Amino acid sequence: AHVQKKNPLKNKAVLSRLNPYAKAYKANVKINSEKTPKAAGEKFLSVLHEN
Amino acid sequence: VNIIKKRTKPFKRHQSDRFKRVGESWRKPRGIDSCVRRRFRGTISMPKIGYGNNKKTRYCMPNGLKAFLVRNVSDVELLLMHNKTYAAEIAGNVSARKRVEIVEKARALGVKVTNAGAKVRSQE
Amino acid sequence: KAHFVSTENNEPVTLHPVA
Amino acid sequence: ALKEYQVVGRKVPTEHEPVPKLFRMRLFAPNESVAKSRYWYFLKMINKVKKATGEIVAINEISEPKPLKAKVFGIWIRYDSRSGTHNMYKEFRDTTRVGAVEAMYADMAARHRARFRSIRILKVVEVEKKEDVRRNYVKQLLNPHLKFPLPHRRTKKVFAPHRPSTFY
Amino acid sequence: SEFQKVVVIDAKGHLLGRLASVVAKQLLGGQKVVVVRCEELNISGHFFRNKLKYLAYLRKAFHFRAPSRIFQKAVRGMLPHKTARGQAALEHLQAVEGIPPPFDKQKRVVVPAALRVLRLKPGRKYCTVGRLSSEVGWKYNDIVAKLEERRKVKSAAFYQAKLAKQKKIASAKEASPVNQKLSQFGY
Amino acid sequence: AQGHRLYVKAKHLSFQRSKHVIHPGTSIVKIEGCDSKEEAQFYLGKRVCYVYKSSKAVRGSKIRVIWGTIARPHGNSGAVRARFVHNLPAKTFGSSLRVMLYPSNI
Amino acid sequence: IAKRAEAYEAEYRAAEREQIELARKARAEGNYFVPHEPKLIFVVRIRGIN
RNA sequence: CUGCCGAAGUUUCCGGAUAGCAGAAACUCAGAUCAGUUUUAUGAGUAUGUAAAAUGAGAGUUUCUAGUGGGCCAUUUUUGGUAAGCAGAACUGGCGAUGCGGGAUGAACCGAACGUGAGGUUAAGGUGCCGGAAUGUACGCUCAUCAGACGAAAAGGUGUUAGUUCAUGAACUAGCCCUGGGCGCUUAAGCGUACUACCCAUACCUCACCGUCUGGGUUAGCUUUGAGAAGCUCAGACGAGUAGGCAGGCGUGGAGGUUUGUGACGAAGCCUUGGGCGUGAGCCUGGGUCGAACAGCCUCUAGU
RNA sequence: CUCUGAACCUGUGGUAGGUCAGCAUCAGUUUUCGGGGGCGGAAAAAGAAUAAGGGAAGGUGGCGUGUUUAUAGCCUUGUUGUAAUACGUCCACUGGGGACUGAGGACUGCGGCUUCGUGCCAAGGAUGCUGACAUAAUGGU
Repeated sequence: AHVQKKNPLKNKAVLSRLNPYAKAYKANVKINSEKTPKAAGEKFLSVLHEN
Repeated sequence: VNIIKKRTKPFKRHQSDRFKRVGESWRKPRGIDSCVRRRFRGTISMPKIGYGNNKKTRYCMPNGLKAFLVRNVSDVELLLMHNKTYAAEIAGNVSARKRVEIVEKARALGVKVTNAGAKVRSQE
Repeated sequence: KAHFVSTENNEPVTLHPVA
Repeated sequence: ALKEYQVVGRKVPTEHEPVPKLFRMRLFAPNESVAKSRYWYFLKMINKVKKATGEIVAINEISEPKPLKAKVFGIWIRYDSRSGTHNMYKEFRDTTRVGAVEAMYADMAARHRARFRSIRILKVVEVEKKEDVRRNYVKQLLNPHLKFPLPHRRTKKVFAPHRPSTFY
Repeated sequence: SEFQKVVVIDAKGHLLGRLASVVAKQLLGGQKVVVVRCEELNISGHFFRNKLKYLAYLRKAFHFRAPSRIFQKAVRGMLPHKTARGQAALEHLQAVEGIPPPFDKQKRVVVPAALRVLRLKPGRKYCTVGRLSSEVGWKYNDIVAKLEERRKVKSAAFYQAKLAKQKKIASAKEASPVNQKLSQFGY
Repeated sequence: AQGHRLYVKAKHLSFQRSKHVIHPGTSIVKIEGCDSKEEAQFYLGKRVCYVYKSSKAVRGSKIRVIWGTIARPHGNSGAVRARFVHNLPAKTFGSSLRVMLYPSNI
Repeated sequence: IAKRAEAYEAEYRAAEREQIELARKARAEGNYFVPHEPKLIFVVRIRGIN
C-alpha cells in the first residue's frame, strides 16, 4: 500500500480522494461592485499626511 | 529487473602497483596516518557495503542467468526446472569426452552452457 | 484579543530622534 | 527598494496608566518587520519605552501624493560613527520621498562608509521655495535654462565590425 | 555571437587588459585570432606609471619590448599555459605591429568591451603601448610610424575606388522600378 | 553550396565543473546566436552532435558521430548543458558541435 | 468530511472578511485596530548540526 | 575480509581504589516519569532559586565489564600586569577518533559533518581571463610616478569630496589619495550601499539500490502455489570512526563422512591485453604450457 | 474408434528475440515561459478630467524690470462619471517547452465517471505504436 506518493496539488485524482469537497469549491467569488464606499475619514487622512 | 552493476572496476590494494611484492588483492589499510584509510580526495576507493548489488540481480551473468557449476550429466539434468534462471558451466577438469555428453544433454533440456565450445572440434 | 484604541483626547504625537 | 511606513505605538495599559499616549513616527524600511523594529529602537532610546511593555497600534505604508512632480527634499540625519555623534543635513532633488532617502543612504554609505542601523533620520521636509534651497547644486537644477549634453552615454555580439559612433 | 576561422582585430584604441581577456577567452573557445596594430594599444595610467612598472620588470627572464610581445605576454598570463590546452590556444594568436600585407586587405573588427572611448572616463591620462615601448628598447617606432601612411594612402585610394564603383549600383538601385514595387517587405 | 546546414553551429566549451572538480557527464555548449538564457529555451531538448573523422574506414565510411541532447541553460549568457550518449572527450574543448532543429516544436 | 470541509472554509472566509471590515471601520471612523497576536508559528532550521 | 557498536582523553582521595564515559545480563514499567530547554509567579539576593505549565522523549534502575587517568588551537569572562607586548586562573567549545565546499596554497577561519548512484536546489564563497558563473543594473569616493583589492602613522598636504557650526568667509566633521594567487584592472576587474540574475559541497529535497536496526504479517501449510518457519513477506528510520567490543564470512595443510565426484580423450601447478561472479577476502572459466593425481559439500583438527 | 502438434507432402496459412534508436499517451520528481480571475491598500497614490485661487525656473503679453492667462500654461484646492494601473495576496483557474526516473508485478484498497455495468479512468510505481542488425549493432579489456 502506497508504493508511490502522489501530490494532491498536481494529481487531481488523489485530491478528490483526500478532499471530498474540491468538487464544489468556487474560489473566485465576486463580492465587490461599482458602489465601493471608500472609507478613509479626514481625521485619518490628516494624521497620515502629517509632517 | 535488468542487471545493474554499481561498479565494474575492481578494488586494487593501495601501493600494489608501486611494489611487485605487494599483491593487488584488497587489504584494508591500518595506518592511521595513511590518506587512503582517512578517505581523502583523489585517493583510491574502498570496499563499502553501499557498493553491494541488487539482491534480485546478484550473481547474475550479463544475459540474466546464474552460472551453475556442472561436472557430469547428473548435474545438467538438475536444471530441468531452472533453465530460464541458470546456465550450466562445465568444470575445467572435466575431460573432453564428458564435455561432449554434457553438451548434448544440455541441448535437449534447453539449458544454456557458458563454455560449450571448449576442448572440442566440429565436423559437419 | 482584538481591541480598539480610541483617538479621542489621545491624538498621536509625532516623534523625532534626539539630535 | 525602501518603503515609507507610519507607525503608531503605545505601551500596554496598566493600573497606573488606564489610557497611554500614542506615539507616531514616519520611518523608512524595506518591509514592515524592519519598520516595527526600528520604531521600537527609536522609542527605547528617545522615550525609554520598552518593547515588552509596548505594542504597535497601527502601521501604514505611505505613497508619494505627487510622484510626477519634481521636488527638493531636505533630510536631517544623525550619524553614528567612530566618534558616534554627528548632525548632518542634505538636500536631494527627486520625485518621491523614498528616492531621496535611498539617495541619502547611498551617498553616506559611499562617502562616509556608514550602515543602515547607525543612520537615523530626524526629519524629512520638502523645500517648496527656491530661496529656501541652500546647496548650490540644487540651485543650479532650479535655474531657468537647464542645458547640458547627455552624460555617461557609453553607447553579447563581440567583435563589432565598425568603430562606434558614441556621439550624436 | 558568431565565430570565423580567423578574426583580425585592429587594436587601435583598445585597452591592453580588456582586449587580452577577450582574446584569451576566444583562443580557448577554439578560434584563430590575429591582432594587428598592436603598437596602438592603450593602458590606463600616466606615462610614468607603467614606466616604473616596466622598469621594475626589467629589474627581474627574457625582457621583450616589442608591442606585440607585450600583448602576447598579457594574453599568455590569462591562459593555462602549463597544460597542453593552454599551449595549443596560445599558438592560435598572431600579434604584430602594424598591418602586414596579408592582413591589410582583410576586414578588421574591434572589441567594444575593450575600446578606450567606451571604458575610460574622459579626461583620464593614458599610455600608448607603442610610445611606451619606444623608450624602453624598441627601435622600430619611426619606420612603422612612417609606413602606416603608405598603407593608409593605398587603403584610402581603395575605398574611394570602391565608393565610386558602388555609386553606380546605388544609382541603378532606385533606377530599377522593382526596387520600390516590392519594397513593402522592408528591403 | 548554401543550400544545406539545417543545423546551428555550436562550440564545446568545457564540462560542468567547480573550481577543482570536473563532471564529464554533462557538457557546457555555446550555441552561436543564442546570447541569453531566455533564448536558450528554444534549443532545449534539441539533438546535438559531435562529428569527427577517424583513420579506419569502418562501416565503409570515414566519419563518426556522438549524439546528445540539450538539457538546460547554463549561466546568463546563453550557454547550455548537454548530455551526450558517450561523454565528450576532453580533447574536444573548443571543437564544433551541430545543433539540429528537431525535435521541433515550431 | 464534505460538510466539515465546507464549514471550515466558510469559517476562514468569514474570519478574513471580519478582519478587513473591522479594520475598514476603524480606519474610517478614526481609532486604530489591533488584530490578535499570532498563535501559530512555522519554524525552519537554517543552521547545520556543526 | 566485510558488517555493527563505540569511548575516555578527568572530578575525588591517591602506583591504585574510584567515579564517570561505552556495552552485556536480571528486572519493572506508560493510570510514569525524565530533560547542557523555556516557563508562571513569589522566595531570597536584570540575574539566582523554588514548587507546579509549555515542548520533546516512554523511563527508572541493580549487578559486572573492556578502554582512557594528556595536551593543542584558542575564544570569552578575567587577575597581575609591564617601557609595551605578556603572563596567571576559571570558563567556553573545537581538533584530538572527521573526510567534504570555500579560504590563491594552508592542521585548526567561514560553511558543512560521510553507504553506492541519478536528477534538482542551495551554504560559505564567488561570476574580466586563468575558473564553473552578469565585461549585470542603480547611486557615490579615488587616479595613487610605491593606488586599492590584504610603527617610520604623529603630522604634512598651493590633495580633495560631501556636509555641520559660526557666519563675507572662517573653522569643524566624516571618508577617499599621496609623503611620512597570477595576468591585468581605473566613471574598475578597487572600495561603500541597494537590487535582481547566475555558479556548486559528501550539505538539503525526490527516486533507485546496499546493509544495519526497529516494528508488523505469515500453518486444519486454501491451486497464488511465496513452509530451507533457519523460509517467505510488509513498513519506517538510519549509515564518520582511533582504542576497545560484537557478529558473519573468505582462504590453507591434514582427518571422519559424502558427491553411485573430476582425471592420460590430461589431475595438480604455472602463464595469459580471454570471459564472468562477489562490496570484499576470494571464486568459476577459455586458451597456452604441462604430465599424475585432485576437488565441492557436512563435521573434526592445526606448525593455518 | 481415440491418441501420438508423431514422419513427409501439403500451406507461401497465422504468430514470430536480444541489443540500440524515435515518437505518443501516462505516473513520480523538477525546471522554465504565458494567459486569465477574485481579494486587499488612502476600497492604492497618480493621472485623464470639473473647477476656484496663487506664485514664478515670468511663459505670453505689457514696460532685462515688474506681471497673473493674455496669443503658453504651472502649482495648490475642493472637485467631473467613475476608474485604471502598479504592488501584495489567493484560485481545489488554465495553456505550453525541457530534463531525470519507470521501483513493483494476478486479484484486492481509496476514489472519480457511470441508470447499473465480468463497464470505463490519469484512482495502492510504463505502457502503447514503430524503425535499424548477425559477415552488425552494443559494450568490455
